[PDB]
Amino acid sequence: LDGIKDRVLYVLKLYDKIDPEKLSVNSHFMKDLGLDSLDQVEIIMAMEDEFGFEIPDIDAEKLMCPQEIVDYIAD
Amino acid sequence: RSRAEYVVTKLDDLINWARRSSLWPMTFGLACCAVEMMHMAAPRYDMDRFGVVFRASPRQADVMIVAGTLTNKMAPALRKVYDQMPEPRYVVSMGSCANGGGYYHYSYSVVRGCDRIVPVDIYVPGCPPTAEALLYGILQLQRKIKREQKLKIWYRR
Amino acid sequence: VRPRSDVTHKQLSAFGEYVAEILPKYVQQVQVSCLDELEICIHPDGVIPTLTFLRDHTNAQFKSLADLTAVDVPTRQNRFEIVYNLLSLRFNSRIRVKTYADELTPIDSIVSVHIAANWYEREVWDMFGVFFFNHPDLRRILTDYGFEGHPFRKDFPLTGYVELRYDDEVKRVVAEPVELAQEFRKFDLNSPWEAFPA
Amino acid sequence: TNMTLNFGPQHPAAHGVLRLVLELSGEMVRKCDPHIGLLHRGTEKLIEYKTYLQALPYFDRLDYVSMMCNEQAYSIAVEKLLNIQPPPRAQWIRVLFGEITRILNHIMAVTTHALDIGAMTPFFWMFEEREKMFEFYERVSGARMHAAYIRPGGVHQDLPLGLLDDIYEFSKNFSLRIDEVEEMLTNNRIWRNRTVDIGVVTAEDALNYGFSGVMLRGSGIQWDLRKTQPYDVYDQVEFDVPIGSRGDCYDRYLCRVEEMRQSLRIIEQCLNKMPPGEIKVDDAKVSPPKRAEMKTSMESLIHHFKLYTEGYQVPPGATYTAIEAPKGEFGVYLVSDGSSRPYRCKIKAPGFAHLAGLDKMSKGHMLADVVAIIGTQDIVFGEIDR
Amino acid sequence: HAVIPHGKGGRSSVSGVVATVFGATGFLGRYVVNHLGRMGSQVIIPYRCDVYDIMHLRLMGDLGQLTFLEWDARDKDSIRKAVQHSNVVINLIGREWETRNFDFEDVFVNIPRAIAQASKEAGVERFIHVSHLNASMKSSSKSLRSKAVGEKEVRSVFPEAIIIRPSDIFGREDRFLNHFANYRWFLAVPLVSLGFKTVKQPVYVADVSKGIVNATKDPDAVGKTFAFTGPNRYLLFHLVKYIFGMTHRTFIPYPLPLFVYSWIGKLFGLSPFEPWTTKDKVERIHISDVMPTDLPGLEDLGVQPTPLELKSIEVLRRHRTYRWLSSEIEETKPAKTVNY
Amino acid sequence: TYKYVNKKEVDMKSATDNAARILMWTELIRGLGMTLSYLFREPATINYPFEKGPLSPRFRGEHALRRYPSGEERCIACKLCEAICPAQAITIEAEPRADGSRRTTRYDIDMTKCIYCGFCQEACPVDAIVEGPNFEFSTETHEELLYNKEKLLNNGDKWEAEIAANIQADYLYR
Amino acid sequence: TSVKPIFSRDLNEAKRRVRELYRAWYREVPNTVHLMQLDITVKQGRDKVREMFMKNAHVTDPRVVDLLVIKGKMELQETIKVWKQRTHVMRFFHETETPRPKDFLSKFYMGHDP
Ligand SMILES: CCCCCCCCCCCCCCCCCC(=O)OC[C@H](COP(=O)(O)OCCN)OC(=O)CCCCCCCCCCCCCCCCC
Ligand SMILES: NC(=O)C1=CN([C@@H]2O[C@H](COP(=O)(O)OP(=O)(O)OC[C@H]3O[C@@H](n4cnc5c(N)ncnc54)[C@H](OP(=O)(O)O)[C@@H]3O)[C@@H](O)[C@H]2O)C=CC1
Ligand SMILES: COC1=C(OC)C(=O)C(CC=C(C)C)=C(C)C1=O
Ligand code: SF4
Ligand code: SF4
Repeated sequence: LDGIKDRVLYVLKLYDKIDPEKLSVNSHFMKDLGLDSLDQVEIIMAMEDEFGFEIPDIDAEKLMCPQEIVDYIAD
Repeated sequence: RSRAEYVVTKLDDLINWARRSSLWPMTFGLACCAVEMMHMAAPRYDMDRFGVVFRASPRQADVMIVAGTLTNKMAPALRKVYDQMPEPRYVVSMGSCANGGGYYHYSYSVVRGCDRIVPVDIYVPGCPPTAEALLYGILQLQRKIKREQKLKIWYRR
Repeated sequence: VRPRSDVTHKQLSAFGEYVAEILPKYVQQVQVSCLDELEICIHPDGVIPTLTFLRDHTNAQFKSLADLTAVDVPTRQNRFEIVYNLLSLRFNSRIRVKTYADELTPIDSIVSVHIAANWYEREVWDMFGVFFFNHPDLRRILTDYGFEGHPFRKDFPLTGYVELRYDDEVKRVVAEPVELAQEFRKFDLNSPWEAFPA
Repeated sequence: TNMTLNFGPQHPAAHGVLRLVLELSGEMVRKCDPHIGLLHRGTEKLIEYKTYLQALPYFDRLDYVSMMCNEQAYSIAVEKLLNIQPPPRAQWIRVLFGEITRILNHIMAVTTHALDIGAMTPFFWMFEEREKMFEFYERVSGARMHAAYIRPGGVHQDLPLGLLDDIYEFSKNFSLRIDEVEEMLTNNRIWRNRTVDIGVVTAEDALNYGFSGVMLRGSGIQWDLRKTQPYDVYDQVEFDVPIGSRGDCYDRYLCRVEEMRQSLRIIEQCLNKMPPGEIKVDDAKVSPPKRAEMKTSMESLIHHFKLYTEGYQVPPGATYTAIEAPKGEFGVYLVSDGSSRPYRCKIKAPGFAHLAGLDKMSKGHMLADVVAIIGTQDIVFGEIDR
Repeated sequence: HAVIPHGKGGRSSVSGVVATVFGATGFLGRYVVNHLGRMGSQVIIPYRCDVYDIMHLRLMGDLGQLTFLEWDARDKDSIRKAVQHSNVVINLIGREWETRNFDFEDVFVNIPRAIAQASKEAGVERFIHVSHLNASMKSSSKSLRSKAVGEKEVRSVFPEAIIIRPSDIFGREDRFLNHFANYRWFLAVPLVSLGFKTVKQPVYVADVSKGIVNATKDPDAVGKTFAFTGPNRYLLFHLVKYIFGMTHRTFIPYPLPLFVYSWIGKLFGLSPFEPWTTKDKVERIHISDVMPTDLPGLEDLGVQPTPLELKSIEVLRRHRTYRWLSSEIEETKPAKTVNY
Repeated sequence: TYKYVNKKEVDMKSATDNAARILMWTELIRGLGMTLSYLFREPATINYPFEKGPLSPRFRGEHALRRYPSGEERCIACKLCEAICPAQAITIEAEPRADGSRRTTRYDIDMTKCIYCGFCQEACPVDAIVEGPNFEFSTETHEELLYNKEKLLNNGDKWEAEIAANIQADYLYR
Repeated sequence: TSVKPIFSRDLNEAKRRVRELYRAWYREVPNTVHLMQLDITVKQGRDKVREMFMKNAHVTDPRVVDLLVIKGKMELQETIKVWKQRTHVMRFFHETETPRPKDFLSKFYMGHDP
């Protein structure tokens, strides 16, 4: 259950245009990181490749929280 | 004689005679100037008589006759096929539409000449360049080859 | 003087009213040109309905679509004037149904009514930019694969903005902004004197 | 994608620019998506920037196998807009060279069809006859093909003094030349196979996809715009449309050989009954003044200067005029403002519709079948690409 | 004498540089004519190769931009007329093999000195002479040593004549990169000192070309001896393997005494048709790249060097096997950089 | 009036006839006979350099500028040959020659642009620009195809005798 | 005002599609570089895609956005199926063109009209 957060944290910092040590689970891609709308899209996609599950077009819109992403991936 | 220079020239000539007697063309047949070439292949003005084969694929083709407008979409292809031919290769542009741009020079979809996409050796003029004129142009390619002196430059290099 | 046969001018006029009554909706300005040619004009929404009535009506069978074109009157708010020319094999007659479409207000597609239009509608999108809803596969038919801009629009430069040449450095064909060596000489031809309309 | 392959544009098959992407499960074609525009050149936009008489040469290039018949369509169209009609001799000429041109197209279509099939001797046999015809063009227009002879107000110059006689000797014999091709292909035990029952098109479907040509006539629909809506003096002649049944590549072929035959019947008449007269309208307003007149009369120079420099000045209007070009219905929708240069000139190409049908014709067919069907549509990429 | 530069900057525009370029047919040359033609400069290309070979250069030049003149090095008159109407002369005349009736000193020193003398007579504004990098009169390879003699002489025939001195060049159709990659035919790839202690700094051909061209159109370069070098140095080991890496062909770096190897070069040198390796080559290959101490070239002349790994994929792709041609450089491992 | 191109008992005679057609390839042999027949006909080809395909007087061929018999070039730079050229090929700029007469300083026909329509032949009032008979002017370089006044005037002088004969034959028609 | 809708009644319903295309394009880049053997980076290509999508970031009207992706989707379908070749793709990555400066000194020095 945390293992998901372990993978999700690894994916966010690897792209390197985000989380320069400011990575936080409560941190929101759009709300505080400032990462672009599109960049988020890239992120969700990224998570999909490591998880091995492709999340839908819409639910990407609701999760801007790495912790919430782990919430959904566990489901 | 034996001084090599002479020997070389004679040899070159033979080489030139072989390429110049048997030129196997390929006709992209863009547009209409293709119809005026099919006429050359046809009985009044037999191309074969001269050693030009009626048809040939790119691998076995000595000369490419670009007949017709080389439009911007076909421009990448022309090149490909020019690039897919042997080491001794030649291009005879046919038609005002391919020498320059022709009636369609100012258009947005027509390359203004094929010599912007493939190096061109003989330019045959005329909107439907007369078949005799192409034949004249193919014959001038034959005089161009005759003059080429590849081995003598090797020897003198 | 052309050999006009008034017999026609009348019969086609009469059909023009016939259609105008049959489809009071979607049909305006129905007129028979002085060339013995009818040109029903329909609201863009009447594309499907007016065609279908002409393709499948016993008293007006217009089975084949001769052409679908779009003149572009830049002045006109609705820039394009989609014109559909149709032929009646049974009645030996022809009719023109023309609608108006602006750049970003798409017209319905008639591929259903006539499958001939599958290609011409792609041709109108490529050249003029009108879009056709419910089209099976809209995609450039005439322009280059990467072409940007709709060419037959009156606001598009003839020579265009890009031309192609082979570059050795990159060993591949490469666009460059158009540089012409003799610009199109734009002869002004209109005469300042009109012709008293007959 | 069933080893999807793209038919070659350079390929000897095709008219030089057909990139036919075809997904093929082994040797069976699942779907054909023809690509076009390899020969788009701008013919429709270029015309808007040119005067009516300087746009006439574009029409010869639209489908140049049928060099003149195409001009007649623009001619007719410009004449309608001006409400002028050509003089009687010019009309017969246009029908004379209109038909000669049909033969030229059919010799192209039937013999080029065979070359792709693999029969090569019919092409050489009939290209010699073609050659002889070109010479008519040259001795009438000056150019072997791309003449510019049929202008918007009649023909440009009367026939040379002696052409009619030669368009007779040729016609008197050409038949045997068609007969020969026949003894080689009409009943070949093998032509039939590769052609029969290939690309059958229903009658209802042919009208629906706008085929409008031999392709319709081959399916048994009776429509020849030359009999249904007579243009020029094709009304005064008598010919039989060659309708077909069991429409398929072989049947339509037979139809094209039969119109070659019927056109000789129309040519004969035109030679037998061509009237003494002028070959261009007498309205210096539309037709350029004779050179003796422009060099001796002021009104003629003024009319020569204005016509060549500025133009006809067609009255504002729009018309769709369709003839029966050898391929099928060739029509010009020429919208025109009062200006001397046109506003729009959509060329309806019998061929844009025919290619589209390739998909609905070549279904569950082998690679060789696709080659046969492109032939039975007489696709000249100039008219399709325009 | 000049041509005001009008135009937007592309083909069919004018830049006002009429330039004789005697050795244009060359690998470097091809590129020099490319930019000069792109810019719109008037380019006179003297040629002694057959017309069929010179055809590739025709298309990059615009109509009337490129003029080709028949020229013989031994015949002084040919050089005379070539520079008659040029205002810029660029000399790229060199051949790594010593051909039977053109020896190394003649191509590297005698032919340039005469060419430079001609343009001083003609009144050409500037002459650019190209000599190999690290070239000293007492160096190991004759080619280099001679080239060094040459740069001196031409100074006296033509004072204030720019002398760009490029390192071995990296580019498609180059030797530096293709040569090593072509060692595939050889089962084993000999490498003196097992490819060590001969750190080398390649430079992309274009960078060199652009640099050269920029010289033609800049007053800052007079008597300057620029050195186009590169964006990263390399011990010959990584270079060799890297190459084999992109080529996706095995690597067996085998030590072989340069002594014995100079002999292998002699063997190929013996061959009549363009020896593939040269005694003079061999030395050059194991001749260590000199640290930049001469006038800065790239960047200094306006072009930022381009790393080897970036375009290597294009140069070595043909060397590659049936498979692995879709292999791309970033999934591949870039070799380490040794500045030493 | 229409016609059915292909619109259509079993008797031993009939069948045996049909079976023989399939079994011994009778119609195939018919086709071979036709080609053997021509093999015996005289070939229609012409020795191209030695014998030339016939072209009558109106053949447009290659552009030339004529001169008056006196020697004054016919063109008076009205420039409508430029106006009616469909391809924009002819470029003309003029200025009054010292004589005071009107002549063209530069007359450039771009032959690669030209589509040999022959309207220029038509348009000229003095008939200075004519479509000359020669069709063989293929050139090694693109620049040679661009033609200035001196090449066309030189072309005119070389072919004037035949051009005059050709115009002589066809002027009544025009 | 008062304009009929092409695809999305409102921008928030259209951005959706813009993104979906963004997803599709994102995944496509890698495959193209390999199939067309291009000289570019997977990341580089993905960078260009970003550039393009952003170029037209300013559009506020829903109808314009819908047709932009209509065009965008056909673009990738030709990009895929390898209808566009290497030459039509690499063109996006403009090369062989001297980027024209925008500094006034640069425009004043070369080019009569800025
Ligand atoms: C007591 C008696 C005992 C013996 C009894 C004997 C009974 C009589 C003989 C019976 C058989 C006679 C014929 C045998 C050979 C022909 C066999 C045959 O049927 O041909 C196959 C094919 C048929 O044509 P097709 O229409 O495709 O088929 C219809 C049925 N599906 O036909 C073809 O497609 C042919 C295609 C040919 C293509 C090339 C043609 C070349 C023609 C010129 C050369 C002819 C041969 C020259 C030989 C020279 C000497 C070797
Ligand atoms: N590529 C390299 O290895 C490097 C080269 N350089 C220098 O740059 C210059 C260009 O290099 P590169 O293009 O590779 O050299 P090339 O081997 O390509 O030859 C350059 C040109 O010199 C001409 N040439 C050679 N010998 C003679 C001769 N006897 N008479 C007349 N012309 C001759 C050749 O013409 P043709 O073949 O038609 O006779 C060729 O076009 C060289 O001179 C070299 O010193 C510097 C660093 C690295
Ligand atoms: C008109 O279209 C064309 C063809 O198919 C009809 C050809 O086969 C060919 C090939 C014919 C020859 C002369 C080899 C050409 C040139 C062409 O353009
Ligand atoms: S040149 Fe004349 S003939 Fe040859 S293609 Fe262009 S138009 Fe058709
Ligand atoms: S028309 Fe005849 S005369 Fe007038 S300019 Fe053109 S050529 Fe000279």
